[PDB]
Amino acid sequence: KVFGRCELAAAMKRHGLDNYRGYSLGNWVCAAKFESNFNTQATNRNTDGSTDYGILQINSRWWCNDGRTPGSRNLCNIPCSALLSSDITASVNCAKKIVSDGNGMNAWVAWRNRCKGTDVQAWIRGCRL
Repeated sequence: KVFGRCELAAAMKRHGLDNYRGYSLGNWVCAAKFESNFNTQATNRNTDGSTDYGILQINSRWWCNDGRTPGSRNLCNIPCSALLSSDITASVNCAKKIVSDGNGMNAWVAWRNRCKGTDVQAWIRGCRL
Protein backbone atom coordinates (compact mmCIF):
# COMPACT_ATOMS: atom_id res chain seq x y z
CA LYS A 1 0.00 0.00 0.00
CA VAL A 2 1.08 3.56 -0.86
CA PHE A 3 -0.30 5.88 1.84
CA GLY A 4 -1.24 9.41 1.38
CA ARG A 5 0.46 11.97 3.59
CA CYS A 6 -2.44 12.80 5.89
CA GLU A 7 -3.67 9.20 5.66
CA LEU A 8 -0.35 7.97 7.10
CA ALA A 9 -0.28 10.74 9.71
CA ALA A 10 -3.74 9.51 10.86
CA ALA A 11 -2.67 5.82 10.93
CA MET A 12 0.49 6.67 12.89
CA LYS A 13 -1.53 8.69 15.44
CA ARG A 14 -4.10 5.90 15.77
CA HIS A 15 -1.21 3.54 16.63
CA GLY A 16 0.24 5.75 19.28
CA LEU A 17 3.28 7.07 17.50
CA ASP A 18 2.32 10.76 17.90
CA ASN A 19 4.86 12.23 20.45
CA TYR A 20 6.21 8.75 21.18
CA ARG A 21 9.51 9.23 23.00
CA GLY A 22 8.92 12.94 22.35
CA TYR A 23 8.89 12.79 18.62
CA SER A 24 6.03 14.71 17.13
CA LEU A 25 3.97 13.15 14.37
CA GLY A 26 5.62 15.29 11.60
CA ASN A 27 9.00 13.62 12.48
CA TRP A 28 7.51 10.20 11.87
CA VAL A 29 5.78 11.27 8.62
CA CYS A 30 9.01 12.95 7.39
CA ALA A 31 11.08 9.81 8.18
CA ALA A 32 8.55 7.65 6.34
CA LYS A 33 8.55 9.91 3.28
CA PHE A 34 12.34 9.65 2.85
CA GLU A 35 12.65 6.04 3.81
CA SER A 36 9.85 4.47 1.72
CA ASN A 37 7.89 7.32 -0.04
CA PHE A 38 5.02 6.05 2.05
CA ASN A 39 5.09 2.61 0.35
CA THR A 40 4.58 -0.32 2.75
CA GLN A 41 6.13 -2.74 0.25
CA ALA A 42 9.48 -0.84 -0.01
CA THR A 43 12.59 -3.05 0.40
CA ASN A 44 16.24 -2.06 0.03
CA ARG A 45 19.36 -4.25 0.31
CA ASN A 46 22.29 -2.89 2.29
CA THR A 47 25.96 -3.35 1.39
CA ASP A 48 26.42 -5.61 4.39
CA GLY A 49 23.73 -7.97 3.04
CA SER A 50 21.01 -7.04 5.48
CA THR A 51 17.73 -5.66 3.97
CA ASP A 52 15.48 -2.79 5.04
CA TYR A 53 11.69 -3.40 5.08
CA GLY A 54 8.48 -1.26 4.96
CA ILE A 55 7.43 2.30 5.53
CA LEU A 56 10.19 2.83 8.07
CA GLN A 57 12.85 0.70 6.33
CA ILE A 58 13.55 -1.51 9.39
CA ASN A 59 16.71 -3.59 9.05
CA SER A 60 17.07 -7.36 9.28
CA ARG A 61 20.51 -7.15 11.10
CA TRP A 62 18.79 -6.31 14.34
CA TRP A 63 15.04 -6.11 14.21
CA CYS A 64 13.31 -8.68 12.04
CA ASN A 65 13.99 -12.16 10.67
CA ASP A 66 14.34 -12.64 6.89
CA GLY A 67 16.30 -15.90 6.98
CA ARG A 68 19.20 -14.52 4.99
CA THR A 69 21.05 -12.10 7.24
CA PRO A 70 23.99 -13.85 8.92
CA GLY A 71 24.68 -13.36 12.52
CA SER A 72 21.66 -11.16 12.87
CA ARG A 73 19.07 -10.74 15.46
CA ASN A 74 15.30 -10.44 15.52
CA LEU A 75 14.63 -8.05 18.40
CA CYS A 76 11.12 -7.22 17.30
CA ASN A 77 10.27 -10.96 17.10
CA ILE A 78 8.71 -10.75 13.65
CA PRO A 79 9.28 -11.96 10.15
CA CYS A 80 10.52 -9.07 8.10
CA SER A 81 7.61 -9.71 5.64
CA ALA A 82 5.22 -8.43 8.37
CA LEU A 83 6.78 -5.04 7.91
CA LEU A 84 5.42 -4.95 4.27
CA SER A 85 1.81 -5.20 5.28
CA SER A 86 -0.94 -2.76 4.33
CA ASP A 87 -1.56 -2.68 8.09
CA ILE A 88 1.18 -0.67 9.72
CA THR A 89 0.83 -2.19 13.22
CA ALA A 90 4.00 -4.40 12.99
CA SER A 91 6.10 -1.53 11.68
CA VAL A 92 4.87 0.90 14.32
CA ASN A 93 5.39 -1.54 17.19
CA CYS A 94 8.92 -2.29 15.97
CA ALA A 95 9.72 1.47 15.44
CA LYS A 96 8.68 2.01 19.03
CA LYS A 97 11.36 -0.47 20.14
CA ILE A 98 13.96 1.08 17.79
CA VAL A 99 13.36 4.66 18.98
CA SER A 100 13.65 3.51 22.56
CA ASP A 101 17.12 1.92 21.99
CA GLY A 102 19.11 4.99 23.13
CA ASN A 103 19.71 7.16 20.05
CA GLY A 104 16.18 8.27 19.42
CA MET A 105 15.25 8.81 15.79
CA ASN A 106 18.94 9.06 14.86
CA ALA A 107 18.58 5.25 14.24
CA TRP A 108 17.07 6.33 10.93
CA VAL A 109 19.94 7.97 9.08
CA ALA A 110 17.46 9.62 6.60
CA TRP A 111 15.70 11.19 9.52
CA ARG A 112 18.97 12.60 10.81
CA ASN A 113 20.04 13.77 7.32
CA ARG A 114 16.70 15.10 6.00
CA CYS A 115 14.25 15.66 8.81
CA LYS A 116 16.12 16.49 12.04
CA GLY A 117 15.85 20.17 12.86
CA THR A 118 13.60 21.04 9.96
CA ASP A 119 10.01 22.32 10.09
CA VAL A 120 8.63 18.81 10.32
CA GLN A 121 5.18 20.19 11.29
CA ALA A 122 4.69 20.91 7.57
CA TRP A 123 4.28 17.18 7.08
CA ILE A 124 0.96 17.15 8.99
CA ARG A 125 -0.14 20.66 7.81
CA GLY A 126 -3.78 20.56 6.77
CA CYS A 127 -4.50 17.05 8.09
CA ARG A 128 -7.72 16.15 9.94
CA LEU A 129 -6.11 14.28 12.81
